[PDB]
This record gives sequence, C-alpha cells and structure tokens, in this order.
Amino acid sequence: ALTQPASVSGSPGQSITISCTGTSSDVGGFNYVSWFQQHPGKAPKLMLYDVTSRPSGVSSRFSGSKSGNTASLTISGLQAEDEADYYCSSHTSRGTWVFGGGTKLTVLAA
Amino acid sequence: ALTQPASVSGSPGQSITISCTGTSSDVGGFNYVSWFQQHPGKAPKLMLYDVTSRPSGVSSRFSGSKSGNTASLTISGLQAEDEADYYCSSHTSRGTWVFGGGTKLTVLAA
Amino acid sequence: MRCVGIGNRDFVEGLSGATWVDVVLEHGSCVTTMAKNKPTLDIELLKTEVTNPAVLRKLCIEAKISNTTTDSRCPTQGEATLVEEQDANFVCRRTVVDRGWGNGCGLFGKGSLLTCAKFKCVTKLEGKIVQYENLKYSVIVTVHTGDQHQVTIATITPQAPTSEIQLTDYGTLTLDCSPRTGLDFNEVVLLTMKEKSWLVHKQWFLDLPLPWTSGASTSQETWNRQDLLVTFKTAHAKKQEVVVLGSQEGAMHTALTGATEITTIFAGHLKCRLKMDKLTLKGMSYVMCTGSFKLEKEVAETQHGTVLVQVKYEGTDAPCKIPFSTQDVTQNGRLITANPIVTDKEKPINIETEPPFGESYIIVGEKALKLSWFKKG
Amino acid sequence: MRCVGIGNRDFVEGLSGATWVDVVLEHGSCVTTMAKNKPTLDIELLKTEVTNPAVLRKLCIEAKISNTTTDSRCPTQGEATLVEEQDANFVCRRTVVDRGWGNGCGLFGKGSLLTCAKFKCVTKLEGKIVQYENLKYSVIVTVHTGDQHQVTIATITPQAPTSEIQLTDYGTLTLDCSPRTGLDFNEVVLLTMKEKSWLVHKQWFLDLPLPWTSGASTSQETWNRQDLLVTFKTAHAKKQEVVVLGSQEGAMHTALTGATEITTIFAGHLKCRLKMDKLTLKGMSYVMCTGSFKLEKEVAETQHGTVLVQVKYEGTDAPCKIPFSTQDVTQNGRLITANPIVTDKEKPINIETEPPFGESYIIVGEKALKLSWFKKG
Amino acid sequence: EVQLVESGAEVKKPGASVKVSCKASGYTFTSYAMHWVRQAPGQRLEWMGWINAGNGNTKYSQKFQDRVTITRDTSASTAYMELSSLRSEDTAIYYCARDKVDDYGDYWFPTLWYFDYWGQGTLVTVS
Amino acid sequence: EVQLVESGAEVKKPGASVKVSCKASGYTFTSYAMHWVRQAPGQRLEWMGWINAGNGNTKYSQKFQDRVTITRDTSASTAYMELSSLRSEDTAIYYCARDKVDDYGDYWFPTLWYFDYWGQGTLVTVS
Ligand SMILES: *[C@@H]1O[C@H](CO[C@@H]2O[C@@H](C)[C@@H](O)[C@@H](O)[C@@H]2O)[C@@H](O)[C@H](O)[C@H]1NC(C)=O
Ligand SMILES: *[C@@H]1O[C@H](CO[C@@H]2O[C@@H](C)[C@@H](O)[C@@H](O)[C@@H]2O)[C@@H](O)[C@H](O)[C@H]1NC(C)=O
Repeated sequence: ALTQPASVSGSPGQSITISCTGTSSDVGGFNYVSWFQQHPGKAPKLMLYDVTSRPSGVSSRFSGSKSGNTASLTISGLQAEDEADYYCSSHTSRGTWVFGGGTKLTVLAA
Repeated sequence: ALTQPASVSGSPGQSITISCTGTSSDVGGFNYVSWFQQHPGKAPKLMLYDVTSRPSGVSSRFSGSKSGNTASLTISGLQAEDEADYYCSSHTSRGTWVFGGGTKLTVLAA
Repeated sequence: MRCVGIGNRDFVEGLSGATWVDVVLEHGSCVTTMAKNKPTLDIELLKTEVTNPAVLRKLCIEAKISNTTTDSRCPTQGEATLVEEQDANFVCRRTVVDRGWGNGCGLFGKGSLLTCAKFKCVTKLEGKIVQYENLKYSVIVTVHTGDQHQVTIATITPQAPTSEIQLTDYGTLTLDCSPRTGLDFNEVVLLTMKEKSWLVHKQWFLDLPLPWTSGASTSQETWNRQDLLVTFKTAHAKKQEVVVLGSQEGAMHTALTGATEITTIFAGHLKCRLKMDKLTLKGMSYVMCTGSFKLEKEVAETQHGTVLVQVKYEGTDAPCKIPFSTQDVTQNGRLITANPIVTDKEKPINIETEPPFGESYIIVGEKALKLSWFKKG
Repeated sequence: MRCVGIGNRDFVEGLSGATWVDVVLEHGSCVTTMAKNKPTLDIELLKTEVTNPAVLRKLCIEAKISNTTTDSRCPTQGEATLVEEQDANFVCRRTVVDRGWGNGCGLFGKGSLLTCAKFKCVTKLEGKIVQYENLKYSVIVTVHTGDQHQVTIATITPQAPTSEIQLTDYGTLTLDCSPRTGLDFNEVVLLTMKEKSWLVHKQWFLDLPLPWTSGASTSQETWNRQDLLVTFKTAHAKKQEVVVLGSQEGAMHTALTGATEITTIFAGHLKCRLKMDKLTLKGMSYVMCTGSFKLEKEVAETQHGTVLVQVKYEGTDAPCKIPFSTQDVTQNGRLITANPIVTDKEKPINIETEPPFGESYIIVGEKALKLSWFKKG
Repeated sequence: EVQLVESGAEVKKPGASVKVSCKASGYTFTSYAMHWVRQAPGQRLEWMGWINAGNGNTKYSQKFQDRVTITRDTSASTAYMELSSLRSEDTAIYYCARDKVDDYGDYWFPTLWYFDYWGQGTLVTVS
Repeated sequence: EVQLVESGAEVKKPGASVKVSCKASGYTFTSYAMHWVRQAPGQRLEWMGWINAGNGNTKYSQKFQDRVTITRDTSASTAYMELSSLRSEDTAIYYCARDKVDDYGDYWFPTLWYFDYWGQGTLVTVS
C-alpha cells in the first residue's frame, strides 16, 4: 500500500534520495515513518525512525524528511557498502503497519 | 419392596386369600393398590384396582380389601382356570410404582 | 364426579322452575350447576389459548461483542472514520485522546478516536400482539355421575361462542358463553422470554430500556439502540474500552413481579349461561327400589361440608332407584347427585349429599342403613 | 519528557531556595516538579495494587436446578418427607394440595406435599477483604530530559513508604510518601464479578439479596438462602413448580453504577514530599555555547500553553550549554527543561519553555534564532 | 379396541444398547402416559418408568435412572424405551402399559385404574 | 546485548500448519510487544501482526486474520507464530521484531523507534 521506486542508482561521493508515498491515513497523517536497510539474507536494520531520527550507530550521511504523503530518505557521501535494499515503514490510522515495495540501491564503480 | 407369599394352594369350590404387605408410604398410605393376574408367557391382566374395584369383565368371585399395610385379594368359588400368578401393585408416596414378588396360585384336582 | 375433590369449588343452583343457570368460569375453579328435576352438571374452564400471535418487537436482554477496531487521527486532522460505521451490526463511539510527538503527531492536543465493535445479541425476549379473534377457550362439562368410571369439552371462540353439547343418556345442553376479557388486546402485549410468558401493558413494553428490533426474517438481525447494552468509555485520554452490560434476565423478572404470569396459553375468565331445556335426567322412568344397601366405602366428607356415600345393592331388580333421605323428624335433604339410580347391581354407585348442620341421620326401607353424621360449621 | 503529551498535567514549583516540594499523585495525572538550581522532574502514580486479598463471602448471581423429587401424603397422614431435606445441595418447600378418592386418599382434604431440587449455582461473584498492609503503590519518577531517547519506578508500601531513588548523572532523590486512603478497608469490600471489580461499602455487600457462602475449599460448595434465586409455587392446589430467577449480572451492574470501578489493581491517591538535597542538575560545569542552532522540528505548543523547541547545533565544542531567553525588552522566561545542555552535537535536544502571554520572541548569539511566538489565554 | 403392540424379540450381548418400541391404537395416544416395566423369566415385575406422551416429560426409577431413556414419537402413536450398558441381569420380558393423564395435560397423580391395558412383552436376552 | 533468535529453517507442504518460535534476551520480555512480519524471496516486507507479551493481547492483519495465531510463553521469554492452511504463496522469511509497551502495560500507540531490533528470519517453504 506504500509505493516507492523499484531501483535507484548513483556513484561514489554523490547524494541520492529514495521516496515513499502513502495515504493521509499512514504517512501524511503521522510521523510514524521509518527507514530500514536490508542486505541480502539479513534482517532489516532500522536506520531512520520518526522521519528524521537516527539510532546510535548510524552516521550523519543518512537523513529523512516528509512532504505531503511522501517521505524521503537520502544518503550523502555515497559509499560502496550502502549498496542494499531500502524499505519504508509507517504506522497507519487503524493501528496497523505497512511497508513499501523496497528499492534496490546499486552503486557503480566509476 | 412389596412382600407376599411365594405360593398358595386350594381346591375347587373353596375361597383363598393372598396378602400383600408394604409401607405407610405405598400401601397403608394410599388406595392406589391393585391386583394383576398373569398367565405363563402373557401380559399381566388388571383384575382389581382401588383395592375393591373390578374392571368390566372380571366376575364377582374376586374381591380385594386393605388392612393396615396389607392388601388382600381373595377368590371365591375357585376354578381351574384361576391357576395363575398374582401380583399386587401400589403407587408410592414418592410418585413411583412398586410390585410384590408374585404368588403362584395352584389348584389341585380332588 | 369432577369437582368433589377440588377445593376451589362453587355451587350454582337455579331458583324455582328455572331451565337455565348463569355461571362464571375462572381457571382452577370447578362449578357444579343444579336445577330441580334436572341432572347436576360440572363445568370448568380448563385452558384459554390464543392461536398465532404476531411478533410486534423483539428486545434483547444479553449481548456480546467481537471484531473490535479503532481509527485515530492526530489533532487538526479531522474526525476518525471506519467503514463499519454504517454496518448496522456494529456499535460505535467517537471521542478524543491525548496526542503529541510521542505518538507520531506533529502537534500536541486532542485527536479524534473512533471505536467500533460487532454487536452480537446472545439471548432475547419478544413481545407479541394478541388478537381477540384468535382466542379459544376450552370448557369441559360433565354430568354429576352417581355411577363409577367403568373400565365432553367444547371449544369457544368469539366468532362461535355458543356450543351445542350432546350428553349421552341425558339429552343436549346448550352453552352460551361471552368472553369477559379484562384487557384491551391492542393496548397489552404478550411478553415471552426463555420458556416463560406474561402479558403486560404495551406502552410499558415499548418503554423498556433494551435494544430492540421489529424482527422480520426478511432482513438480517440488526439492532436499534445498541447503547442500552454496549457502551464505550475513555480510559485516561488514550484508550477507549467497550462496556457490555450483562444479561437483564434477572432485572426483567424483578420488573415483572407485579405482572400477570402464565398455540400459546393464558388464564382469563368467562361468563356463560347454560340452557337445559332439551336436557332430561335419566332414570325418571324407573321404580323406587326394593332391597338393602351396604357401604362399599366409609362416609367421606368433602371440603364443602357435603358428604359422599358409595354403596352396593341387595335385591332382584337390576334397573331401579335408590330410596334416600335424612332426618334429625325427616326433612328432604339436599342432593347433588341427582336422582340416584341403580344402573347395574354388580357395580357400586356414589351419592353426594348436603346434610343439615349439627347432627343428622342419613337413611337409604326394610333393613335400611342408618348412618349417623354430624356437621360442625 | 513524560508529561508534556499528557493533558491532565500539573506543575508544582517550590518557592525561593526550597530543597523540596509536596506533590499529590492521582491516577491519570502526571506532575512536573521544579525548583530553582535543580533539575525538573516528572512523577506519576501508575498503578496501586493490593496483593493477596481474602475471600470474605461469595454470592451467586445465576443458578439452575436438577434432580427434582416430590413426596406427598394424603390428609390426616402427616407431613411429607424426603431424605434430600438435610442434603444442603437441595432447596425445598412444603405445601398442601387437594386430595380425595380420585387420587388414592380415603379422606377428602388438604394433603402435605414437599418438593426438593438440587441447587447448582452457575455463575457467582465474590467479595474480598483487602488489607492496608498489603497495598503497594507504583510511582515512577523521571528527569525532564532535554535530550532525546537514544537507541525509574519505586514501590511504596505502608511499611516502607520512603524510597531512595538513584538518578544517573543527577544524584539521589528521596521520595517520602503517605498513603491517603479515602476508605476504611475493614468497612469496604472489593467485589469482583466476571472480569470486573469495584469496591463498595461492606454492610451494603452483606445486605445484597443473593445466595451466599463463606466459601472454604475445605467443604463442598453449599449455599445459604437459596430461596433468593430458587422458589416454589403451588399450581392450583395439586402441583408445585420450581421458580428460578435468572442471572442477576445485569441487576448487579445497574446497582453498581454509583460505585467506584477498577495481584489485584485499584485507583486511589497518594500524598508525597520530594527531598532533592543530594540532587544536582548536571551541566552546571559547562560553558555557555558558541554557535548557531537550527530548528529540527517546528515550534509546538502543548495543552498547557508551554511550547517545545527541538534543535541541532553548530560549532566545535561537543559538551556545552545553550544560550536561551525571550523578550517582548528581555525578561528571563520560565523554563521547564532545566539548564539546556549539549550532550552530543550530533543529537538533537528539546527545550520546553513557558512564554509570556501575548506576543513573545524566543532567542537561542551571532546568527541566533529569533522565533516569533504568540499565546492567547 | 385398545391395543398396545411392541417390537420383536431381540437378543443383544453385554455392552450394547437395546431399543424396544410400543405403538398404541384405539385411544388418543397423547392423552396417556406410557409406563415401562420388566420381569425376568420367573421373577417379579419391576417398574422402570413412564413418559407423558403429551409433553414428553419423563420419570425414571432409581435402579435405571441413567440407564433408561423413554421417548415418544406422537406422529406414529409410539413410545420407545432404550436401555444402555446391559449386564448379566438384564434379560427380561419388557412391557408397556398406559395410564391416563389428567384434564390439564399433567401427570402428577395417576388414575386408580393405572395399567388397565398392557403390551404383550418383548424379551431382551443377554449372552 | 539485545537479541532475538528464531527457530530453524522448516519446510512443510500445503495444507499443514507451521509454527516458528522467537526467543528474546537482553531485555524484559514482558515490557515489549512482539511483531511478526514476513517477506517472500526478493519481495517486500508484509506486516503480519503483534502480541503484547504482558497480557497476551493480540492484533492481526486482515490478510492473515484467521490464518495466524501469535502466542506467548513468558516463562522462556518466547513468542510463537503459527500459520494455518498454507498455500502456494506462503514461502517466506519470517521475522520477529520488538516494540516497547507503554508505562501502563497497554499497547495502543507504538513507540517512534518500533522494530528497533529484529530476529534473523526463518524460511517456511512450500512444495
Ligand atoms: C470476528 O470474530 C469472529 C469470532 O468471534 C471472536 O473471534 C476471536 C477474535 C475470539 O477472540 C473470540 O472473541 C470470538 O470467537 C472470528 O471469525 C473473527 O475473529 C472475526 N470475524 C471476521 C473478521 O469475519
Ligand atoms: C441429576 O441430574 C444429572 C444431570 O443434570 C440433569 O440431568 C438430566 C435429568 C437432564 O434432564 C438435565 O436436566 C441435566 O443434565 C444427572 O446425572 C442425573 O439425572 C441426576 N444425577 C444423579 C441422580 O446423581
């Protein structure tokens, strides 16, 4: 029910934003949006919560923001390890949780 | 719970009484006593009810009476067909029914 | 002999040369009617029942809930909504709760919160409308036997209140009955609930504080005024919990103490006149009898001062008539068993008679029976 | 920040040079305590619960019957008897009925008739006695953070009403609590019934018209005063039928409307004094800071006129102190977040402040932030 | 004429359940209660119980209380008696007998001529 | 450290029921609700539900409502998730994730840092 791109690409050193669009009921209505970083065959790791807040351990490069029905997580100072799937989550008005479709972020070499 | 003899005998022409002894609760307490005549392999036939009353069809020879806790059915003008088992029945104070052990009445030839 | 054993018994005697008597029939009351040169009869209203009531309204006394869901919005962002709000099976309430940054709101304040739950009614009562036309009274009339049982009843409508009733060996009695309902059946309702039924004023019934529906089997069972069993309350400005009330069956019984308890059966009363012109007491033909009697059962007094004498006969004449009277000095005593007859010398016959107060002697002749009797008063 | 989101919030400020403040703790009420040159704290009575009540008496609100048996005797022949008359599980009533020749009696009149039925209670409530000694209050006290959650509570008895509570980075607060019960626990009973509990005057409880037993598991469950749910009535002088009353759960709820609802939990109130002598507000050591801030979240006003400002910092000094004040013409505004500090320039920090009525300007410096604010009143 | 007719002779071995029918003719079946009473070969009559054919109310005797079940099917003027968990001493001729119900449809006090008409008996036999 | 550990990799074929465990360590298990969320190989995360480990209250999502059962055993710090009547599209990595319960023991509004710690996932596979 939450929509995002399918894939997004960049190159080392650059900044890159991934968006996450929902309803008045989930994303545009509450600050209960958060971003997760999943590596292949691994648990999703919480990297952002409360649209802008970062758990201890995540560095300043990641940052979130919200506009209308669309949250946006963007990474600055791109690095090779940031190659991963990213998922956005939001609590809904009905007391449930919804995710996005996930976006595979690829960083190339040159 | 109702007691009577086991067997009683007589000869044609004579009178013969069979007694039936119970409680204040069944026989001595209520007029709900009645006598039945069973032939071998046959339904018991009601011959007396309400200690003295006879259904239409039973002749005057049979008659009943009650004294204390003991009802008594006696047959006068004894006949050969009167050879049979006789059972006494009484309603009880608790709304149930009890029978006697039955007495086999035999009439001889001479 | 149908009322002699009953305590709630009434004697109705017609004055001189009357062909008829008026009687009043209530439930649990047995009436013996008498007229001179007529048989004595026993009459009782066994049951009144109305066929085919119509369910006016079914109230529900015990309910339960399921599928609880809530919608909540942050302050400034409008009221909360749930699709179940126009599902008639759901009961709902809207309120407000505390909200801020800590629960995902960019603004501090009151946010709307709506709670909805499926309303399932577990047990119900029903008020039915009853119609005068569809009443039927069952009235049994018998003859005051004399004889022993050897080994009828009439249906009365408001549209057929007169019944001809044929009494073998005695003729035909005509029973003319008016239903005397103490009610207005449009303004009272027959309330049934878990095997037990009353009938009560209607306006009361429609004022009873329970969820109701004019339950038609043509639509699924939705409930109006669900709030009289299912409510909601706000727990310290963040939660809302459903309050179910519990089965009102006991409350209903406590409210129905001062009511009138009971196809469907009821207990009213019925006024009637019995016309006995084509009635004749059999045994008029016979001859006063010849022989001696003998007590088959001791003299027994009923709960109405009258006494019962059962006897068996001596003599040749099979069909005949018992000589009978009593004295202090003889006065022709009252007899309820009318014209005591000997139908079968084999069989024993009962005679019910009212004796005079104080000491009396009942005589029943050559070697006749002189039974001493005394009546207290 | 534990009470800023709550609406039922109280501010308690100590007068000049006070080491202590008295507070009153009710359920659903969050209190923030302040003292000059002291940290601001938040305190709330979460729950009070009594451990281990004792069942004083169990009443039964819904019963059913079984194994119905009757004994009957003819008139003159004494009263009817049944072995079940001294079986405590049976409820019984004796009466009289019409009897005569027709039902096996040699005498007409009233005969005794006794009816007995097994009394099985289907659902019950229980009143428990609660004891002041076995009360325990759960009181949580926290510091008015400033900082963000990065990814205590005290038990209070009547026998240990003072709790020392250690607050990391701030010292040790001493909380001295007197239970102020508005009750006399010997004269009130905790009534529980099918998940839900109240506490009510005792004499009322013992006067409630339901069968009871001081239920000891040492004996099987027999009932006293079974007649308040199971009775008998004589149907027209020959039958006797058992009258079961129906579940009094709804009647109980309707009677408990004007009551106080809820090992076992309760809601009272608690008076306490907080002594903060060994408390010190950390960050006293630091230096008023050098750089600019920037709003991480827009200024948000709570339900108490106070506003929340969350910011992130500019500059070199990792540990430091926010310069902070507001003006119409500057007056040192009130601050609930005491001594706003920078613990980690990476992380964002909240400051709650009471602004003056009407128009105010909050400033937080070289390129400092001038946030316009207005308060209605 | 009044007539009561029961099922055929049946032999079942211990542990089973036995059901014996009784169909009445010559009288209104719903105006009478049907009693069941058994007797082993050469021994006394032992009253089992009765059922009101009008409302289906039962009454059982203590010896059979939760072994017997007396039921009615008014459609075919029939009363049934079923015995559970049969044991050594259950072999008997089983009889049904009628007694009339009072004018209100109830059965509290029987009539003085109870059991005026009987079935002809069916043996249930053990093994 | 905070740690969530679930059961082994399990393969069951359609029609059966599957049960997967989750045992928590490093925090008071009764202070958190345990959520379950699944994802098929190469597809999105799909929130299944949660249970309050304090009072056992559950909440399910519509897609799984009467197929899922989430339970708790507080003795061993363990929450269980069982799926009934599995079908073609049930193959997934199943995760548990925690979220703290409020100071009153209730779970109405989650915390902003929900799902701060996860299990490591278990595949349930179809055939
Ligand atoms: C609504 O509830 C139906 C059954 O009622 C309740 O079901 C669960 C929730 C139990 O906790 C208990 O309260 C009742 O048995 C279920 O079929 C299902 O949960 C819901 N029905 C739907 C959604 O159609
Ligand atoms: C008492 O009743 C027990 C069970 O209660 C009722 O049993 C029958 C009579 C049904 O009609 C229904 O009312 C109840 O299930 C039975 O075990 C048995 O009848 C009696 N128990 C004894 C005599 O120990």
